[PDB]
Amino acid sequence: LSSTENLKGFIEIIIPLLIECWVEAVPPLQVMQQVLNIISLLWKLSKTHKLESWLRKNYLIDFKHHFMSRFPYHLLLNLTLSDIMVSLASTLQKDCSWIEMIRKFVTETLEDGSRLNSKQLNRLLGVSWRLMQIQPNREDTETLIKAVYTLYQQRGLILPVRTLLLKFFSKIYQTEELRSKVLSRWLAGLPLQLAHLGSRNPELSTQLIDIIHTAAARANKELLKSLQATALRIYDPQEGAVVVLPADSQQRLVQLVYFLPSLPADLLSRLSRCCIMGRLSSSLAAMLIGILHMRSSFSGWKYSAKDWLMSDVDYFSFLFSTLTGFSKEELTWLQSLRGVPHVIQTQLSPVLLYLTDLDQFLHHWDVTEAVFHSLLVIPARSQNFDILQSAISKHLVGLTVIPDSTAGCVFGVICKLLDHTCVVSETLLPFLASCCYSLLYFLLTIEEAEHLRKRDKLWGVCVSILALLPRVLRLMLQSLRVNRVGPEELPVVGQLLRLLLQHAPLRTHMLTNAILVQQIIKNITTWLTDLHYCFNVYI
Amino acid sequence: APMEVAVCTDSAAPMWSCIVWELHSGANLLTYRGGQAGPRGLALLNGEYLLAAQLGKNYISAWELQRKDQLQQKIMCPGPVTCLTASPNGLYVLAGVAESIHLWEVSTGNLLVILSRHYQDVSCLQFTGDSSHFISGGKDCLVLVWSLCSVLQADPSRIPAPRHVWSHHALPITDLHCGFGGPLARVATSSLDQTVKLWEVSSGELLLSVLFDVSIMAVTMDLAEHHMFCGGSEGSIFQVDLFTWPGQRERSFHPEQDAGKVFKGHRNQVTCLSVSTDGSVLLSGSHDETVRLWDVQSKQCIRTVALKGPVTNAAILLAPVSMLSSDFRPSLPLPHFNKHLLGGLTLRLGLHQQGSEPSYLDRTEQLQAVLCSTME
Repeated sequence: LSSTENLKGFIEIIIPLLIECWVEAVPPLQVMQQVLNIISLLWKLSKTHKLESWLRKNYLIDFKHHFMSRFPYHLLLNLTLSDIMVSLASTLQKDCSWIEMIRKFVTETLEDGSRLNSKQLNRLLGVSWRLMQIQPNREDTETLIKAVYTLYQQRGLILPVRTLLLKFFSKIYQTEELRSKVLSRWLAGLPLQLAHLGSRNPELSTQLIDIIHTAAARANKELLKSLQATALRIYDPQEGAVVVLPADSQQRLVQLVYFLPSLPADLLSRLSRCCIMGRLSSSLAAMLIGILHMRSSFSGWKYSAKDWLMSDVDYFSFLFSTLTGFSKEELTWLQSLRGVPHVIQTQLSPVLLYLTDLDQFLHHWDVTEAVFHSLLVIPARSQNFDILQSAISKHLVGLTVIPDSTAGCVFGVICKLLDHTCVVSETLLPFLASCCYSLLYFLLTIEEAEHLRKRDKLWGVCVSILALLPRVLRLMLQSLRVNRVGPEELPVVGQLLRLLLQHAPLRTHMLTNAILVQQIIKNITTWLTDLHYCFNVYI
Repeated sequence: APMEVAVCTDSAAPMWSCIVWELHSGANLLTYRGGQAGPRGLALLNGEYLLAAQLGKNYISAWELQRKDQLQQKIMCPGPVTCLTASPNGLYVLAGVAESIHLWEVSTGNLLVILSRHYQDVSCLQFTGDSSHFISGGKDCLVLVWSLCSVLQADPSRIPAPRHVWSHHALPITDLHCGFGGPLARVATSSLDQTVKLWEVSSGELLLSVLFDVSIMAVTMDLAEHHMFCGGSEGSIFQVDLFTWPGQRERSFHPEQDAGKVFKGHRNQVTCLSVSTDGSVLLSGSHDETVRLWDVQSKQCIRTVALKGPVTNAAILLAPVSMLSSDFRPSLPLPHFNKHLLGGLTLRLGLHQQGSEPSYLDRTEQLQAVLCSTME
């Protein structure tokens, strides 16, 4: 039967004979059923329009009445008959009778199907799909959708059946582009399932996020409500659905933030805490900031009041809390500890510097470029600079120990947002001077094998902030008393002075305060030979 | 030699609203006074009327090309107008209201159809370079390819459907560029997900999926499809080379070279791009209140014309006879554009034979034949 004609030549030969056997079957129990099987066998063997229409128009008379079986008469006997009968375009009006009773039969078996195996259940699902396809009227399909949903909601089903049902539904949703209450009620229960399915079934979660994204792309109002309700749980730093899934399904679930209706303070904070830490990759940290900027109030568009809910203050809080990213609890605990071979101590600057591992510093320096760009576009630079200064004077100046990442990031923000109209406050300068001196001491005294690559960036930041603002340099030079400093720090201050002398841009703001340079030098005597000669530099 | 202009508009409009300045001289040619324009909301109609949308408000202004003042005709729509586009021939004016795709007719002035398939706003609207297909895309991550034949002669009870449904993006669309041709053209849709895809309008298949680093907000292509200048959300104007063709379908920019294929000099988004005719100067708007010309062959700036406020619309045209002449009274007045859904064509005859006059030799031969016939 390999050839089309050989199969076709066989077609007219056998089937009339099984009809003869069909009459002989009923005027055991297999007889008719095996006749039912081989027909579908060869029908499937067909898979064409002309041949299928030929079979239709030639065997309608037999199939209408002679091929009927005992519907009441474990169910495959009627299932195969229904399959072939449906398998027999635009003939619904001439066939509505058996279409209706076959729909009744399929609904009846769908309603009470619990012990059914996977194969004939898949066959029945395909039969129902073909039934709804051949009858594209919503009212008729509502009852079938309700039956299949009640099957979906039964108290405990095996995983393959659940996957097949979800695939069929997906293939019943991802075709609307080509608003049933029963269809939309199952959609609302998807975010809860996604939140509960943490890491057990990554593939099912991928299917769930795909269908959720597709539905949210159409503003299905019965889904966005549940999405907003469960946004707290699904977006969680410690454990949730953004950090535990593989790198693939955590891209769609961060791109989904655009379609989220409302972003209050709670969600914004627990989403900043998701992107500050090392749980989320640095590559997928600029995307989140870009989305939050495009959903902000300074993008350039205006839309519904409920969305675009970046009400200025919350946006600035998020931006600051990701610029100086560290939670309050861990920062306070870090403040609690005092005395480790990990924190640089200085008796001249009353600010210590907690040291961070290289990976954390690299992530916090690769995530801060997006913050720089987002805070650079803001119109009326004076107002946002004032907001940043208020945030610094509220959360940072009172701190005793600051991380080696914030000490560079805040300096970068200050040196990148500075312009003519910007004015630095008077209660902030001592903190900057102390932090700058502590940073310089840290750069000078670098004696593990890991904390050496984070040197050029810090030196560049320090020299830039020193050059841009001369008042911090004057304050640091003034706060360079040597009477209290012991002999242990005697060479490091001289080395710092020599290095500051060597660098060229820190000259015009430096030679103005020349008396303090010599005053420290004489007190040092009461490595030094190079410093004495180095006052006059290429002149 | 031809003359190339550069129409520019600003979103603040203190004094002017649409300044037209010469490309290689920088001098003004025509200015216009009226309400603020709208993003993707400028379209010259038949080379005579400069229709423009309105920012936020729901209506469309209309300036005669040789007139500094607004006309008293205002196209009105039942909702906030988002984008506008006039067909290249000039017969049809097509605009997008919220999610609808309201379509007009310039000749009679009727409102033929109101198509409606997008699930959210429509934020880009382009016409294929022969006015046979028009591509529409919106904030629902969908790009549809309609057809001017099927959506015009469809029954009132047939609810016309798009020819192609392109759904591959995961974020709202931002810009399109339908090249020359017709049923053989190519589209260059770009979304917010950091991708720029080049589709085919004949069969409806993907061809390219370049993935950038920052969100793309504007795409333009050379008229012969040699370069694909994709804008950025940070200022850079990335450039893809379609004739080198490494040989795959899903490329990535960093493996596709860098620092020698990126225009730089902008400090904010670039929601405007257009390449000149010969393909040697590129005009790009921005949100940092600057419209500057580039030097695509050498990736250098030429001039940095600075507008006021964000730049909404900016493009390079081939100056018609309208702007060169000084009076050019329009051939036909703009009709009364209806706002409700529905023979009587209004047109000037004797235009299908313009220039088909007898030649000198033909008239001389006819005269000689008449003389010879009279002699006999």
